[PDB]
Amino acid sequence: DYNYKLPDDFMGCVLAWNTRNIDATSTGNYNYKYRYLRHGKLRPFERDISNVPFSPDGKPCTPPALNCYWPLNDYGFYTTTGIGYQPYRVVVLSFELLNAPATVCGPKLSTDLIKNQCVNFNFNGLTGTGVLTPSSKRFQPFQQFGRDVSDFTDSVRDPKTSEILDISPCSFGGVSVITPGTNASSEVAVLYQDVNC
Amino acid sequence: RCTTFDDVQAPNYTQHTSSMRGVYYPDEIFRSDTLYLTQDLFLPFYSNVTGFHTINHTFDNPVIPFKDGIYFAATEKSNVVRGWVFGSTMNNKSQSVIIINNSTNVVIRACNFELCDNPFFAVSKPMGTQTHTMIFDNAFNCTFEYISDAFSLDVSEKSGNFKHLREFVFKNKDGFLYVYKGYQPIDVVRDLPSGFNTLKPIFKLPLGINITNFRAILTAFSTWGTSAAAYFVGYLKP
Ligand SMILES: *[C@@H]1O[C@H](CO)[C@@H](O)[C@H](O)[C@H]1NC(C)=O
Ligand SMILES: *[C@@H]1O[C@H](CO)[C@@H](O)[C@H](O)[C@H]1NC(C)=O
Ligand SMILES: *[C@@H]1O[C@H](CO)[C@@H](O)[C@H](O)[C@H]1NC(C)=O
Ligand SMILES: *[C@@H]1O[C@H](CO)[C@@H](O)[C@H](O)[C@H]1NC(C)=O
Ligand SMILES: *[C@@H]1O[C@H](CO)[C@@H](O)[C@H](O)[C@H]1NC(C)=O
Repeated sequence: DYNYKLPDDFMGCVLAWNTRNIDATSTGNYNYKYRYLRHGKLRPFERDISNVPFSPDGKPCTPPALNCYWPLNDYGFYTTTGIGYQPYRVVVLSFELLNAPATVCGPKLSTDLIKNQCVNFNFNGLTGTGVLTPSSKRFQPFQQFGRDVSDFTDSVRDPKTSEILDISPCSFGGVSVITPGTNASSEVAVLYQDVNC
Repeated sequence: RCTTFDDVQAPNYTQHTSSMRGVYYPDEIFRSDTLYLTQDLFLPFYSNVTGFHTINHTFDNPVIPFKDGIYFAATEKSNVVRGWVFGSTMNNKSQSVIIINNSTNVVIRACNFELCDNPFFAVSKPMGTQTHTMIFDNAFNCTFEYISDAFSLDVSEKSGNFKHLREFVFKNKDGFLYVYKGYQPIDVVRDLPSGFNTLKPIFKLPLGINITNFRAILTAFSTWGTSAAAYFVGYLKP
């Protein structure tokens, strides 16, 4: 982790799998190395390929002088070793929550958009629901989600047709009910929808 | 080749005020008629911006520390300051991304470059044509490669006030070099002018390299000469 740092903030998927058969040669495998000494630490998603001759004080060196070590490790493998020393090919799948125009789909067939109220819209990363409605909002081309006052996405530019449309929610509200006396009459409780009629 | 000119005059470090500059769209989210707070690396209002004034004797491109993020401006009428290196030690072993425009297209290419102490473009002063480039010679253990979309550029000498002003912001953040861009016309000789201008993103470059130092790349007008074109460097703070 002192060589490859994954941050607390941004995160993806870490994928390791065993390679006793391929990499763990019976006589040795010294193609792979890693640094074990470095001035300070590494920032996340940031590395140092360079084979800088390390010194604990900071002076430049020429080995094998006093406290002039090579940073890389003679990091070999054997198939006769235990599972804790076997090599593991690790692929780290960092994603982008930074919603640019998208790359991965995980394919579903894309339907046609409708002005109809109450559509379960599933755009690129918006599994919301509401009323798709075209809007006059400007959208400089490096932004494609619109927000109004808070957390909720107000408007989206469509990913297929680049049409600018704002989202209204499914037209909720409270139902209130007028009754006269139930002893007077069980006749129909008339209602409220706090909504456009 | 590591060709350095003889008379290299040191910068006087004429400080200027980042009046109302260094403001960019912080994320890809449209917001309409609202007030919005943001915790991110910005250029503070009225900070010290180190000017770099190029004259016939003064040749300004020192190895400037990066330090968590920089603002960049360039008063241009000949489009001189085209080129950015972002290195660790600015030598052959360290990783250094090189963002350059060679007057037809912007080319970003990160490798372990043997950085010369004096990069320059051999451009004639009355003609104004790019003949060659001598920025890099050896490029071993190359990480990143990119070629952008093409656009034309004028190189030759003008005289007077500045017509162009390219305003750039570079943020090293989780190995992603965020690059921003804005533009407005000005009229000034040497001062970084007061005024508000908003910057827009272009590149989220997946580099992952240690950026601590940087150096701009100048367009020399060729025994050398430079036209009147200054650039400005600020620092971003959280
Ligand atoms: C980058 O390298 C320099 C020297 O090469 C070192 O002082 C600095 O700590 C490094 N930065 C990071 C973030 O590792
Ligand atoms: C691809 O995008 C264009 C506009 O960018 C659009 O007109 C076209 O319909 C899209 N293709 C499909 C199959 O929808
Ligand atoms: C740098 O800025 C500080 C305030 O941020 C100011 O006090 C100082 O005088 C400035 N340095 C100059 C102008 O050289
Ligand atoms: C330099 O210009 C050429 C065409 O003039 C183009 O391929 C690109 O912009 C640059 N090529 C590089 C840097 O290899
Ligand atoms: C490039 O780096 C690799 C390890 O990343 C190293 O084995 C190789 O010798 C380097 N190339 C040089 C020094 O020319």
